Amino acid sequence: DFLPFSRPSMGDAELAALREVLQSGWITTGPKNQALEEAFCQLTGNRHAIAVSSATGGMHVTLMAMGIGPGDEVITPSQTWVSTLNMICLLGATPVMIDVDHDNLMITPEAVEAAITSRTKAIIPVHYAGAPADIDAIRAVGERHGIPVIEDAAHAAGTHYKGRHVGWRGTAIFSFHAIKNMTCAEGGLIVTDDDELASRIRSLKFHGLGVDPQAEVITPGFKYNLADINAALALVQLDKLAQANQRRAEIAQRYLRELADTPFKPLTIPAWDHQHAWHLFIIRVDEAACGISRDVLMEKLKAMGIGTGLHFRAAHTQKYYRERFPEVSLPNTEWNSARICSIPLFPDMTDDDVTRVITALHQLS
Amino acid sequence: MSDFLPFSRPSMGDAELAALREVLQSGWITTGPKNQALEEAFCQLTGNRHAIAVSSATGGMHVTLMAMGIGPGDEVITPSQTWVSTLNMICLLGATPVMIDVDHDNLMITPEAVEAAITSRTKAIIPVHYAGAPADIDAIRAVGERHGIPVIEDAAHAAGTHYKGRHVGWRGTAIFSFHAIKNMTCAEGGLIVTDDDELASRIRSLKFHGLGVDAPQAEVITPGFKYNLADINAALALVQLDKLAQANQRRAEIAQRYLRELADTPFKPLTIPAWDHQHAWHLFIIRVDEAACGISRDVLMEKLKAMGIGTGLHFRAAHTQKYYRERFPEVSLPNTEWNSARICSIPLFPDMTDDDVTRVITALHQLS
Ligand SMILES: *Cc1c(COP(=O)(O)O)cnc(C)c1O
Ligand SMILES: *Cc1c(COP(=O)(O)O)cnc(C)c1O
Ligand SMILES: [Mg+2]
Ligand SMILES: [Mg+2]
Ligand code: NA
Ligand code: NA
Repeated sequence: DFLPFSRPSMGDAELAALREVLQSGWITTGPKNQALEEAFCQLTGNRHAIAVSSATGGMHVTLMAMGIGPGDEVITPSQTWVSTLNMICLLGATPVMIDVDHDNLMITPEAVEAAITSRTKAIIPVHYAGAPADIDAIRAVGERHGIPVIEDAAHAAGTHYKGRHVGWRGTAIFSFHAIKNMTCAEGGLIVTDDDELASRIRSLKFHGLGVDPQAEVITPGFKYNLADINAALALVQLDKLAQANQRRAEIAQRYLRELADTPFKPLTIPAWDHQHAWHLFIIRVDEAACGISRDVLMEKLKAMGIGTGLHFRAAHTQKYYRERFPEVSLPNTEWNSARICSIPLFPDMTDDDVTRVITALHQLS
Repeated sequence: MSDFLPFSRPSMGDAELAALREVLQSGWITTGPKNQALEEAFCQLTGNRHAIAVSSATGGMHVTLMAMGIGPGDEVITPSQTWVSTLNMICLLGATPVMIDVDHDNLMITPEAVEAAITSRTKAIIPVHYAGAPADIDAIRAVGERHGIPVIEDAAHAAGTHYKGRHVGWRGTAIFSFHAIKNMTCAEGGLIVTDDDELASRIRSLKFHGLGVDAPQAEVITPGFKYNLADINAALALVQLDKLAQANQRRAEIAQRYLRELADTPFKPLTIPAWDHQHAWHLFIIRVDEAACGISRDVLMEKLKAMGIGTGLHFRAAHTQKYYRERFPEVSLPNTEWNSARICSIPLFPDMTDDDVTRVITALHQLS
């Protein structure tokens, strides 16, 4: 009877796809990877798609292929998952953590521009919770200074910005982790319009192998390829994505309406034209307004059989980054990081599941 | 295409599909109870203390060397006669691979070659258990102990390999692979066993973002990577581990027939080690010397393919590949170079029929 904050929608279609792969005998990277990549080119309109074993690995090889390393700075929010900051550091580069908008939790072009230095080699905006960042404005800052923008689109499968899917141009990295809007348990995919970057990425995610003749190691690379077992699941889930996101939107709209007369504060919907994917439904819990703290709300909801998530504890408040970058002070991030939680949002939720959550929040206010 | 006999094919059937159904129905599809069961199963299989499932043996090597503190200024002794993943991971941690030769007939490093290559900078030794036979790991370990240098075993080929009556990795540290051509597979995956408590603790953190508990809630203690194994894959690996004994018994039957029926051909299998062992028979490798066989290795592979018979090359020595050839042009490894130019792997997988085996043997006799 526990209602988790997320659960995948796996059924007979996924099992039938798995049966096909197993029957074929070709279970690692093969035709299903190619079909998934072609499908994401059709979805986004971008040129190149590279399937990978996780969005974290995708970020690792994308930054590596761009040549980012010691002496380089990478602008990123602290208000994101730690994978991006970790990959910057593990390439020897320096994350430059910037604040986010206090109500949609995404970086602004002004904050990006203020943080640019002669060392900046990449800017990594996050499309947060299913809404897009103001990517044209961020891209314009990058273009003015000759700095590439790499989009963290983990939350943005099915997100549109000014009438196009996220990643229609430039470079973006999607996630297929279990709680994402389409999942193959673990997986990811990079889209890019940059031919050379795409060529480097494909080699660096598969041992650095390339043709100088037979394939051989051109420069050392990692192992981040996606098996066809997983790619086949992702194809089924992509086929379901439009309907899944429609259901998520219906649930989120009901949360927006029925929590309007509670002190719990959702994120604000951006003013630029978009279609929200509704990956997460985040609320801010301020004890002064709500009569209950964020941590206690999570605990009491759990005691009522209702799961919640924390997306995310800001990276700069975590031990490694807190001690390496003690000077970082990001007020909007710090205020929200202490007050946000994610309430249940997934397309297998019934109307009664949603009513249960809303009733509990009303009771706990 | 339907009549092509590849050099390997997985054995995936209703049992694997039923395991996948269970995980999907549960809704818990990434790392969870199937990972824990797989790890416990490998602790029971090997007798070792700690088992850490990972997304690939390459990733496992990456985080194991990282957890050991391997980095700039450190040397790591390894064969060139192995898969390039190990050399790459050494280099991508900033460390220096020190490539040594292998025995000319079993393609595994010797304690003497390891000892000769040790310097004050050596921080690890990585023997490879090749094709399903174990390296002489007690002798290699003794060299490491004498100099205080850890030995990390590449056991990708050695699921089901025994050495002096124990499974590979019963002590020390070893890394298994569950890639599609390995004797048990979940398409992509691997697993580290270790008897070192601190190393295991570091590895578990470093394969999942560096998360740990401060001296409280989990937080990044130091940056780590993402190399966890999904439960969908762990569930497949559990079925395949349950099948492993019978799969390896069939592989041994096939390999024994190759050993017998190629004995009167000029093709030269690897030699069986003199130390007590049980061979897993991951690969059946033959040496193709044009003087003895009347045909070259490359041409044999091409002609076998024209006959609908697949082969593999395990492996083109790392030091002969562009990056390593140009970075380490001074490396000269005679046994490795001789074999690398002459080896290929003929079909060996447990779903092969007796008639499939006869087809391979007949073609090799015809092409001699
Ligand atoms: C979890 C997540 C990632 C990493 O994705 P994986 O596929 O799990 O590696 C990156 N960015 C954001 C915003 C995420 O939520
Ligand atoms: C393939 C292989 C590896 C790497 O295993 P993955 O699971 O593919 O990362 C390591 N060592 C040897 C000897 C191999 O054949
Ligand atoms: Mg409200
Ligand atoms: Mg012979
Ligand atoms: Na939507
Ligand atoms: Na055997």
